[PDB]
Amino acid sequence: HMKEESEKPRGFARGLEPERIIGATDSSGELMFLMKWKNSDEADLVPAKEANVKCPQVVISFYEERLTWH
Amino acid sequence: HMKEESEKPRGFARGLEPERIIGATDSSGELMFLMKWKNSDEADLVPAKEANVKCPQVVISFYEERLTWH
Repeated sequence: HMKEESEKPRGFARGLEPERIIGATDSSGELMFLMKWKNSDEADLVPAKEANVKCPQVVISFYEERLTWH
Repeated sequence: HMKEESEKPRGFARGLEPERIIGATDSSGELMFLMKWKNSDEADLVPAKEANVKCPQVVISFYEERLTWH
């Protein structure tokens, strides 16, 4: 956020439209998502905080598959 | 949606502000959430479709605890 670019774009910064999340992790506490990109094979990790707001519908859709209500 | 009220309000219709989801299930395919209500002990189930749009931030927050990335 402060200066993710500077030389190379990453995640949403890349500009690529998020098709559907296909990954999840965490840097050191905050959750993460390996967001997918339209017409782009190579994806990119995006902070859970950024995804769960810029793409609420998308992130929510992802959980559906990787749920665990049992 | 067609006429949930008619005589008695349920879920978001009640008007109560959703504090934090504390439940999840499914009628017959579509996921569900036992949405909580501000200054209200008695909660109420709300369709996943309604919650994952009217309260994206809330629903997303709920998954955080009930995750399963492993």
